Amino acid sequence: KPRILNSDGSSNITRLGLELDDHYHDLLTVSWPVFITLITGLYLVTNALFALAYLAVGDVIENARPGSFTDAFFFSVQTMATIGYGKLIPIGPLANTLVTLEALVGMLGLAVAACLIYARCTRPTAGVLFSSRMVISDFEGKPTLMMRLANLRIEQIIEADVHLVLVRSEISQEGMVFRRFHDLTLTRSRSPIFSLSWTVMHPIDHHSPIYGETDETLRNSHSEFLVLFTGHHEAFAQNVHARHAYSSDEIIWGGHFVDVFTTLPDGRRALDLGKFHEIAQH
Amino acid sequence: PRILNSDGSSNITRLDDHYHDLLTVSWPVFITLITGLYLVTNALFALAYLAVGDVIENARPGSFTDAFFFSVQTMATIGYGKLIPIGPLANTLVTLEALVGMLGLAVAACLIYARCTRPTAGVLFSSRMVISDFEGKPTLMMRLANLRIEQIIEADVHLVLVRSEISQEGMVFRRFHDLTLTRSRSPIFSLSWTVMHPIDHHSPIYGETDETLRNSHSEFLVLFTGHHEAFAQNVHARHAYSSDEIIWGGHFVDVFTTLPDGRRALDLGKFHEIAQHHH
Amino acid sequence: KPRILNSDGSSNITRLGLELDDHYHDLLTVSWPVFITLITGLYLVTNALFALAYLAVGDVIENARPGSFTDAFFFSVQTMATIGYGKLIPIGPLANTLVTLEALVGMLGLAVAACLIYARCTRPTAGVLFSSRMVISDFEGKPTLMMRLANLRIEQIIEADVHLVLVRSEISQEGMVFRRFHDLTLTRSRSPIFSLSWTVMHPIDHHSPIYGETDETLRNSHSEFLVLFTGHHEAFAQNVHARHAYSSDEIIWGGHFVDVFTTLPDGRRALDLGKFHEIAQH
Amino acid sequence: PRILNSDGSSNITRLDDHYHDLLTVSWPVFITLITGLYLVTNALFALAYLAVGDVIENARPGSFTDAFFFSVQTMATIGYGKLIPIGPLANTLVTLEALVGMLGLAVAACLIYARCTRPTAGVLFSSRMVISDFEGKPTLMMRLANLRIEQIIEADVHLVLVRSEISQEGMVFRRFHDLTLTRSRSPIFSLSWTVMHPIDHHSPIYGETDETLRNSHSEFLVLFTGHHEAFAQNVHARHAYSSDEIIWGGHFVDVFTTLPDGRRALDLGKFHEIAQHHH
Ligand SMILES: [K+]
Ligand SMILES: [K+]
Ligand SMILES: [K+]
Repeated sequence: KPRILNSDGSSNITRLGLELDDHYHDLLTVSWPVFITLITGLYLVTNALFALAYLAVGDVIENARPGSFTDAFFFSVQTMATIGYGKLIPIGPLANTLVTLEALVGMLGLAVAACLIYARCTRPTAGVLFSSRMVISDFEGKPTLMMRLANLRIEQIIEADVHLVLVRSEISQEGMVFRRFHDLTLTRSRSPIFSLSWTVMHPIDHHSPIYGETDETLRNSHSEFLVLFTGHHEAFAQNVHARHAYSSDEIIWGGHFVDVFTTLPDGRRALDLGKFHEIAQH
Repeated sequence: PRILNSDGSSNITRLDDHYHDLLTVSWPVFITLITGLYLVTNALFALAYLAVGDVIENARPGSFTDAFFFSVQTMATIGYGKLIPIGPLANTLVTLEALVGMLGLAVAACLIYARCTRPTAGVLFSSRMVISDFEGKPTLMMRLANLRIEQIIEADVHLVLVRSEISQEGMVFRRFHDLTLTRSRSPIFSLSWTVMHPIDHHSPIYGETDETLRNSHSEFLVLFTGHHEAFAQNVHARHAYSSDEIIWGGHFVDVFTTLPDGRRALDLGKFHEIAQHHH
Repeated sequence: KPRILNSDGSSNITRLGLELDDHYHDLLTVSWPVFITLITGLYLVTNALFALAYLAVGDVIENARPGSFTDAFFFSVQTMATIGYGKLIPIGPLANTLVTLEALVGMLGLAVAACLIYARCTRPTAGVLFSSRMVISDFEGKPTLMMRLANLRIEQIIEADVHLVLVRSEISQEGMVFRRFHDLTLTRSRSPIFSLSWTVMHPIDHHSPIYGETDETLRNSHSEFLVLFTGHHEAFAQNVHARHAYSSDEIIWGGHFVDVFTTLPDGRRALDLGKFHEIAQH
Repeated sequence: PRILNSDGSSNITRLDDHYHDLLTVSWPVFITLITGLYLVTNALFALAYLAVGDVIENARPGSFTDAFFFSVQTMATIGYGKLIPIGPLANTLVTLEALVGMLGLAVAACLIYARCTRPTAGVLFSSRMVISDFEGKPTLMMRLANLRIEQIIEADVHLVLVRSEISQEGMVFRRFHDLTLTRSRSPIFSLSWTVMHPIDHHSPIYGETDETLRNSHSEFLVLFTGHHEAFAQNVHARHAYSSDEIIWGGHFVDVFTTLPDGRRALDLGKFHEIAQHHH
């Protein structure tokens, strides 16, 4: 039984034409060492280009060796960074018109760097933990499939949403083995304030694709369970999310999630995450 | 005589707002405005020093050229040292010009940032819709795919039927009918997604045919939204179709093939292709 | 009949204790001339304070008249703005330790200014026009209350929401004249793409507080109709909104909104907003 | 033995993450980290010039003090002129130190901005709830008010009943019941808003009394959200109550009085006051 979705929810599927006009997407998605290099490489090339302009207009930099690329590059660097030490200064109106434009490039050039830097950083992780496996035990009468979610950080999550999806290959009346996504109704699909742990539950009633399906049936149909958390974290005043996927083998039947809440020796209620993935039997 | 273009924009010809206009203009036009505003502010500040003292050291007195380039180095905080202010009159404007170039840069980064953090959704739409039997019932279909490795969270498609009809009150107009999709929200959208509208009793296309849709100038509007993982931002895309854009009895070719190694790939070359009859 | 809500939707109601710890709210809400002044005044006071520190540590500025506040202020200004002309320079380690901290103040001080500037600006107006008055005419059988909304800008609005609310004073079983807000169901409460004009409609059926209420009844009960538009504008990639309120007198019965769409002499369909507030009779 | 505090935080004691930690720490601790990181970077760059050439002009050779203050003026782009680099070794680090202080400022503005654009909602909650007859039926009530002139758009209140109960499976736990308010969303919230929960057949408080709620350790959680006009940002507030926080048969005193001139005012001094019996 092949697995289509990874444990992180990513679809393990290649796409043709790996193969820049999507630059803004590329700039935000490349790694930080590559991003620092791109800004570094762009910075030296941009200073190397302005240097030639000072050399092409003639020796218009005092205290600069005529025709020396370094002094023009290091006057550009001192002009681009607005250091303006004082030894190397421009001469006449033409050099200053090249300096007044270079400073304009320095102002706008920094802002685009600040923009790219800012947008790359404000991507806060949700900081929520998923249960290693799913369990199906009776709850309030019906047999209920359930998985757990823990908030690792102290700050609470507002408007917490959970979306449990069963992805499974079925056959239609036409007669094709296509992949179909089923929404699994939950006892609770919205938690106003998510502080600690949230045990998501799917009652298996008349309205459930899992109804009447044994352990062998889920495995032989390549059944997988896609999970999506969404909320508004208080720590960032920003929206955060998390995804995860289970397979038919990762569900254990008759399992009972061990109580995460314990009682400390002192006499205060506490939360032990060491028993978050623990499961009991009945 | 089409009301909606294929991109979603309305065909109807429309017969200060500074903040909107700033982000509206193109990137070259935006770069020009900063330059002009930067030069004029430096030109005005040059006329300031010249029109109240003429204290710019190591510079031709009365020459605006030396004053503009001192104002530049002062607003651009270069401070070479050759051109230096003299007396309280120049030092007062130096303090003000500095306060100008600092607030002036912050507004520059503010406008630049707001213009680039408006990312495209990167979603491809089918060039046509198919009306065929899915599990017996005839269902109107159109599919979309993701053109980026990153996934879109909480993806919502909205399919709207735009057509011209006559009310009981005797006035003809154009109403927008919300089509009921089998799935209105996909929690994780990473590859391709086929959107289906079952044509049942409570369906505005129910009873219609190839001709009746065209005769009423029926048009179909699609709206996709979702939280893109690449940008940590809500992205959206739009598309529209007409009656002549539907191919009855069509089926979208399966875009999921298999590589020689054994890897499952997304064949987006067969995304717009549609075979008729049964397949 | 007194009016509680203004035409802009603002509640015309004073609140006690006009009467800073809510500074962040104050900084964003004060007017721009006041905001520029606050940053200006903070800038001079901050440069005047650093100047005294250079004077209190002793004459440690070359080419500066000893004990002169201006030269210390204008060295601070040249140090705060990082101009560094060259005549006025610090002397010894103590002056430079005061300069290395002043530059740190200049970096952080600019960012807070840039932050306040940015947050004050990214408040885009929705750019949507409301109909001057409401009309109640028959539509699809039932008598339907309706008002119009026009998109002034070219860019379309995504996920456009309209919330029509009837605010009215009623009496409960206890016997109190309180204000009550009624949600008026609409034929359409959501427009995926808002390009041009949107005619909101409230059918007056069995589920409507306006049902069985004449013109005289709405006026004698101080009835008002609060309207809220909400959407995601394409021009800003940001959420925009608008509010508005009508009164019982602003509704005209039997009115028929004149068609906003016309036909140009050329032969193309066009949209004339000159007849947006026009109303016909039947 | 209270599970939720009056602010909404859970009482349960909990038994790198750099980006979260940066915004988490207090404002004084945040200012310190920049200073330390700024000094150490200048100290490292000073050791750079000294450890490869010693070319800082007009400075005591081998003295770290003169090198730190040159590195500062170079990273802080002051460029007085007395201390100037000499040769390619210093000019190369000057170019790099400049690239550092420029990327270093941009991350500084990035972290500062993210920390202040997290505004408080500015919403006051009632210190207690009342269960009284509104239009006959007994309705649980709690009200909130806006402490700012600016209005909140699309305001949503969420009232949740937290209590400990036993399942049919014989295990005792704590379930969260969503209370059904008469109004879950207020489009425009500018003054005061009274939230009511009618106790009907489908109500978890139905049949309960003053004692049964306390005996089951019942607690009430409230969550307010909305789009504040002052910040153009979504603000939220939270609050919680216990069984002992309810006053049965109580009524909130009307907060809308009248001024001598004739103006209608919002009397927030009588916001928490509640009269019993009938009023
Ligand atoms: K500078
Ligand atoms: K400088
Ligand atoms: K200098």
